[PDB]
Amino acid sequence: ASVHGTTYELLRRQGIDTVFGNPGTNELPFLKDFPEDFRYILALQEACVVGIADGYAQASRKPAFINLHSAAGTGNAMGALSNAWNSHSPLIVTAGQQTRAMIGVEALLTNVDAANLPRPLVKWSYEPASAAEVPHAMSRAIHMASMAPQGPVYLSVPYDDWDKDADPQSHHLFDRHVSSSVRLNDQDLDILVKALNSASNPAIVLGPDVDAANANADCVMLAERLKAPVWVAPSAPRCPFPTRHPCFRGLMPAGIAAISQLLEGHDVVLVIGAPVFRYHQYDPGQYLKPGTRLISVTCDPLEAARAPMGDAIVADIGAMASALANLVEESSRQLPTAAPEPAKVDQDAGRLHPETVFDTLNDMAPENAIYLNESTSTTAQMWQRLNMRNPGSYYFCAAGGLGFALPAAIGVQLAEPERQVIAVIGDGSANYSISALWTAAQYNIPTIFVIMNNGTYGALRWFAGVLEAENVPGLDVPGIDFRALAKGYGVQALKADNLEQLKGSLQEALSAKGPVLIEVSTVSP
Amino acid sequence: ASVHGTTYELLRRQGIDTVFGNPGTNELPFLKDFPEDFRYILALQEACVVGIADGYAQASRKPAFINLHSAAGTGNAMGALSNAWNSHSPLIVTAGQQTRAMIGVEALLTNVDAANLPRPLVKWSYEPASAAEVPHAMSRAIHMASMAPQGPVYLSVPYDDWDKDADPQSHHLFDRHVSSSVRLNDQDLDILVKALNSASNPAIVLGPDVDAANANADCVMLAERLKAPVWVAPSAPRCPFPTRHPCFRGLMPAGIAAISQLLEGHDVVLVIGAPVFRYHQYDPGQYLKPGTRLISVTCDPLEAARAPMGDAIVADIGAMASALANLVEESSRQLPTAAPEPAKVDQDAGRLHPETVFDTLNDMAPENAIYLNESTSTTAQMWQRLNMRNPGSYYFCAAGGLGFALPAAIGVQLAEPERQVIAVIGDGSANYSISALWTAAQYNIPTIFVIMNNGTYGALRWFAGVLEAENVPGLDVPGIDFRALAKGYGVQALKADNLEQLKGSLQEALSAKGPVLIEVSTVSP
Amino acid sequence: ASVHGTTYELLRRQGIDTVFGNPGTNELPFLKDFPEDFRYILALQEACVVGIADGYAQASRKPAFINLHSAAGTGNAMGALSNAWNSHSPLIVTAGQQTRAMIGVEALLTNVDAANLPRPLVKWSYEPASAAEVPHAMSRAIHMASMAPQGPVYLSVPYDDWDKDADPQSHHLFDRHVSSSVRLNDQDLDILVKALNSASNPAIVLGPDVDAANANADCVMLAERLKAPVWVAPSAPRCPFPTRHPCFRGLMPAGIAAISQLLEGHDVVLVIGAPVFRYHQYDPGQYLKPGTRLISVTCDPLEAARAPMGDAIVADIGAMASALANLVEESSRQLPTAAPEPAKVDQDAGRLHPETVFDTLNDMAPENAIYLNESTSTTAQMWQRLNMRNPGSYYFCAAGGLGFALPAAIGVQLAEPERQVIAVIGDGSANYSISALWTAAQYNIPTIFVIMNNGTYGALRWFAGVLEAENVPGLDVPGIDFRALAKGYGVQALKADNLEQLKGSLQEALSAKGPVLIEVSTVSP
Ligand SMILES: Cc1ncc(C[n+]2csc(CCOP(=O)(O)OP(=O)(O)O)c2C)c(N)n1
Ligand SMILES: Cc1ncc(C[n+]2csc(CCOP(=O)(O)OP(=O)(O)O)c2C)c(N)n1
Ligand SMILES: Cc1ncc(C[n+]2csc(CCOP(=O)(O)OP(=O)(O)O)c2C)c(N)n1
Ligand SMILES: [Ca+2]
Ligand SMILES: [Ca+2]
Ligand SMILES: [Ca+2]
Ligand SMILES: [Ca+2]
Ligand SMILES: [Ca+2]
Ligand SMILES: [Ca+2]
Ligand SMILES: [Cl-]
Ligand SMILES: [Cl-]
Ligand SMILES: [Cl-]
Ligand SMILES: [Mg+2]
Ligand SMILES: [Mg+2]
Repeated sequence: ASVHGTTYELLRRQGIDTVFGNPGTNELPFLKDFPEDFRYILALQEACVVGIADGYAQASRKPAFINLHSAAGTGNAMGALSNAWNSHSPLIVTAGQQTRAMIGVEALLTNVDAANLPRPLVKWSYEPASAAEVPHAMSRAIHMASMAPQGPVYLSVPYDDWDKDADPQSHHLFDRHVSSSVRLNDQDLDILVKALNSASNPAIVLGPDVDAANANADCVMLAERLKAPVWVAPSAPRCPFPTRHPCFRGLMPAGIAAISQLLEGHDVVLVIGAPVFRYHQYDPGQYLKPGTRLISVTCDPLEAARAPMGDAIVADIGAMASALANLVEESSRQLPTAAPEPAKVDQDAGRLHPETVFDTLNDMAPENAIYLNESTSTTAQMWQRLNMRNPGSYYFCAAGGLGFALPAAIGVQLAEPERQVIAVIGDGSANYSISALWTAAQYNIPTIFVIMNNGTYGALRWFAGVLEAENVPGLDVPGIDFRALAKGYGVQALKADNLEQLKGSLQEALSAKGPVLIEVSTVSP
Repeated sequence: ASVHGTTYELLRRQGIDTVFGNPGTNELPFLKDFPEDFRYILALQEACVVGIADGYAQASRKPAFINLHSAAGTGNAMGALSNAWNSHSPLIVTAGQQTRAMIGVEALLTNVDAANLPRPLVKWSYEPASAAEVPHAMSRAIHMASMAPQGPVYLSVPYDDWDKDADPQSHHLFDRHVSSSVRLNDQDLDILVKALNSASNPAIVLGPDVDAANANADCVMLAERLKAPVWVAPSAPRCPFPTRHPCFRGLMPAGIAAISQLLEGHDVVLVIGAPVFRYHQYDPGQYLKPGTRLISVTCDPLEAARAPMGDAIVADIGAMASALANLVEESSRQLPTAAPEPAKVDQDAGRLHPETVFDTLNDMAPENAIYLNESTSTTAQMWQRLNMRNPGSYYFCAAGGLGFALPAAIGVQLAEPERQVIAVIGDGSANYSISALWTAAQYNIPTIFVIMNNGTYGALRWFAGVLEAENVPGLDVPGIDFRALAKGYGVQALKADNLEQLKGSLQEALSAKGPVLIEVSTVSP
Repeated sequence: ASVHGTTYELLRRQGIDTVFGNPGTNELPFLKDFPEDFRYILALQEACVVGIADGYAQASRKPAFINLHSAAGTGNAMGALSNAWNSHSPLIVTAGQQTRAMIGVEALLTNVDAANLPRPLVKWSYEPASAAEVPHAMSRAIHMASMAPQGPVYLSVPYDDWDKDADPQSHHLFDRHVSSSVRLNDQDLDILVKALNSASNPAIVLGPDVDAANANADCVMLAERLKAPVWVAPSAPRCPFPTRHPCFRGLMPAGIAAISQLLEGHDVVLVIGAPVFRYHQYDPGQYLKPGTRLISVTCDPLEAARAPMGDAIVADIGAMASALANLVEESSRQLPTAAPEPAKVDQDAGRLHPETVFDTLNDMAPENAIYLNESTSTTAQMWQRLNMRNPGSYYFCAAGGLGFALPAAIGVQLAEPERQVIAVIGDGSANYSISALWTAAQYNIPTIFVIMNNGTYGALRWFAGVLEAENVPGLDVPGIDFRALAKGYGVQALKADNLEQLKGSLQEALSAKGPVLIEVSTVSP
């Protein structure tokens, strides 16, 4: 067998059937004779390729396979990899290298010092020392991406390797099964359970790895048993809990002092599937107030090591959430009372308040909608105004890197064909990966894109206020016609200048058979 | 509090009380006002410092703390770090950096691009961005070294940081407890147990992480229950099983074909705490023969990813060995029969056969002796001839890097003051870290060093035979007087030119109150 | 032709005829059939191998070729590479890698992520992607080490590559000639010359790259023409000027304030072949005083970029020194007056003052002696007391990394068989690379080693005073018998407890036919 044949067999035997890519010369010998049971999803720039693959992996809860062109293609994707690292996305990033005989001279298309290029944003990065090693190296890539803590990996392959003879012993790779589905030993788990049972006022904080693990329902059971309020850890990349459940308390402010104040009076704070903590603004103070102790369950040693406070347990989130939910006592305390509905913001017949947009989405969208957020100044109101009952209902660029939501929404929609995806994206953010729209059109992936157009980088105006910064250039983005951009890439386009038009546009978008972009005129901050 | 005071408090609160070091200017502000509850162990070169710390960590089963001088000191230790990486040794390597104000100009003693220096031989490598961050960075170093899979880490600290004010919020670091003591979830563990119970001819292969976990006794119980032969995985850095137990089958040959042949007819091979596999010689063939399947339990994702065959489970070795030993059925198969005693090699009144040396050590040493091996051509015979009943009884440079055993034997002896340490070291290997002898003398650490003097790099002569290599230079090391070297560093020295003298020298060494070096004249290969 | 044959032909055609090494399994296929026109110089540990090669390269003013064993051997040499980086030593460091078929599994002896291991201490680091690329990669290594600014490079080669067929087109590599012998363009050189001619009180500062370029005599002519005082830049790795020439003003103090004070009143300061500046102690103040401007000529862009003051010209030191010496006007100012002889320090009949040792060396050594310095507390007095008339007469560890002088003195002596090498090494420093002594004995390289034995790390005691550091551990090194260590490695040993014995020992050492170690009892600091 050839390295080509053996590698595709390994991929299919490990559950991979889709290649997200933008092709190039070094990759042609990999992509030729493309297997009929695989699909290839083309995107027009590599940030888009990786964003789409990332949304697909996160929603599908399995690895996604990517093929990029050498150094330039890999480089175009590195902002996307920054998000993927923070979301623990299992991405297998492959890139083609020059033919081995031309690497030394650094011919055009040579990826120099290739394994170092995507560092430090990958778990593992490698170029094999021979063609026959390629299937083994691919096996390593698959498992490194897939083992807890999941994350992106990188494999560079010289283009002449694919036609070479494979090692017959590579067949042992095909059906390898690697598990990291582990939980704390019985003795120490009993100690933890006792501590939870004995807490007088426990609180629970959940991060993105809960949703990645589909541990949401177990966390609901855990919170109900403990009669404990539940927050989402700050800078949330996913939604780990039903947002109208009586225990839900919303998104934590991303500040040191704000969080310790919030947790004051809680004797035991159990954090599951989150870093401790992904702060954002500089809000100095106490990490925790006296009387509060913290226990973190995380899938990631790097998270456990860097937490500035608390104990930690490094284990699988799914396994730990299930064990805890089933072992803790039913507390006789009263179940927390549900948060009140948010207020309706006054809205005239002109430009839309973001609050109005979210209220209307919540009114009109199906109960199993999936939202993405890259509308950076409106995140708090989005979290308060969307009822998200189900797992996998929310995605936000995990490293804050813009250019995620537009392509990721296409990948999520591909992963979840029966759940309507609605990406709410600011006018500034929409540009970073604008060309991703084309992929939705070409493959008829019916994502809805809601562009919040206020003409400015609103979040930067806000932070400029906080940091007390005057005379900052480059904050405004006037003169972009998003309907024309959508037309450019073949996506149906609508425009909503007021509430009447917003409702009409959403009605038409929800009924449409393909992707739709709605440009919404929102109020200037 | 100062960064100095806070950092030493963090260290003591995390169980660290010993600094292995070779000092320099950048480190003086760290070492000044050295706490009276700490000890400092000086060695004369950094390979020695790290080797001693490594032996101490491996034997004590806890992290060891190291302080080296900038880039040059760190660099002198990098061969030692290669071994530490392969043995999963929890080493906290700190090095001093120039004062922050002189880093930019690259004053003498500036460690340039410091975090990159020890890569790729460390789990984590870092230089903090401010003085107040130092205690937090130290906390990260402690936990990164200590979490499974354990390994060396590196922290560089500008010398002016120590006197600066610490963050009062650093107190939250002091008592953090981080656990990776995890095992496979119940459902999947039950599946594994069933597979073991159902095997018709199981075999067990154990690696160094079994001994690191003190999982030895549980593995004995597991092997007895399953009535299974037990091998030690190739290139063994530690001994994970009693070598005269009836199930014991010895050290596996470090070859692909040799191992698959050995395992032929075994339907399920359970590997615990080893890479799959640390082959050495190139011995191409089948990874496994038809009819054999392999299941690996490893603490290290990198091991699970790169195994060319078998299933894998990434979990704590102690927790997994205990669970398996206690859950499996008692097989009604007959317990394996003990291996026969090795033959006595004919020995005249002249130079010693290595076999004679090992037989005599086995005859005379206490039953709780601890051996180290850096006699590279005699490893197979050492493994056959020493009865090692207890855990922690054997160490061999895990990456094959010479210069380990001499200093490590001093660290092991420091860790285990009641167990006589006997390091068996070739004349070639003895030189790499010869200056370590001084530390044994100065602190009166009563390690016994047995130098196997055959005048040559014997293992290289052997491999030259295998690789069919003629006219190779640099294979002979004549003209070294090891008694004089020992005298040079203050260690009592004896010489054994024949068996009578070997017995006499061992009797005197075993009775001595300090370290002793015995130069043994061994037969040329 | 084989890769082996082609690579050795490339080496000999590029002037390389000596391999400094410590062998291992991965290197056997390189070292087999070792060519009869090459020599192999064995050392017992890799810091020693590289130190010897480094001294040889620096003294010979040509590249030296090194062969080390995989990661562990490379790692043992990394402290040595820290010095080599700072001295711009042209070192070609090769290391053997596992056979390509066993790299993926990480068999014992695999150098993982090999090219990253010696970073950041090398100019170029590489592992070829195929056997046929090896000669080209070696060509790159040769030229990268040899081009200005010279420095160490690293090449890792899988052991199975050597027997493979070479590319016939590799013959084009054999006679390539690469020049960096460049100087500033005529127009701008005329401007510089004018500025020098017009200076009212110029000063000259010279660094190690002057001696590396053998630009010493041209700098003498330049200083005489300009009637300018000449200093050696701080932390000096080499001696660039005759130390009794009337213009010579000695070694600059390694402090910011000290240097600006020294240069006060000098209107133009011309620095040649030095970083600006290799400060050591933290001595904050003005980089230059008002009225002083600085012009640096350096072979190294990294030096030009990081200088905190002055203009810079990046060019070949030999070419620039020659051009300047021949173009500047003869100033009518009076030639500077020679520094007075240093005072004789009172000396009783007991332990030796370092000053006495240097005065006696100066009295007795040949006028073409070559000195090395690793006696860290006595550097200032050494510089004042040794008349060094000739180029290539002084070496000091360029990064301050101890373990340089002992092996480097052997390499220097090998390079300069007619010039008596005398290495003055502290008792502390002597241990780092003590095993290097064996190489001097084996090859009968008649280096003289003068061990300054004061029982302590004296320089650290001094800096502890400056940094105001009390209760520092690990500063004393009692109980080392250097005569026994020398005997251990086959080197004739003498001991000097007083001046009478020092003179007698030096007389015997200077007359000896082999290497000699003299242990000198020096006064405690
Ligand atoms: C790739 C990238 N570039 C720049 C930024 C910085 N950034 C953060 S928020 C923001 C503004 C985004 O504006 P928009 O999408 O219109 O949303 P708004 O803030 O107006 O709600 C920018 C530019 C970033 N996070 N990522
Ligand atoms: C730091 C380092 N340098 C070189 C080697 C290569 N090497 C492997 S075995 C060996 C010979 C050791 O000789 P000795 O200790 O006398 O034992 P013998 O082989 O004679 O039994 C050498 C040099 C190595 N493994 N590590
Ligand atoms: C590899 C390395 N380790 C540690 C140091 C720090 N250091 C600088 S000077 C010094 C003392 C050397 O003592 P010795 O050679 O006896 O000379 P003395 O200072 O007594 O004159 C030390 C340990 C260093 N520069 N390099
Ligand atoms: Ca509503
Ligand atoms: Ca906006
Ligand atoms: Ca016996
Ligand atoms: Ca030997
Ligand atoms: Ca004199
Ligand atoms: Ca000294
Ligand atoms: Cl358990
Ligand atoms: Cl479970
Ligand atoms: Cl010109
Ligand atoms: Mg990079
Ligand atoms: Mg490195």
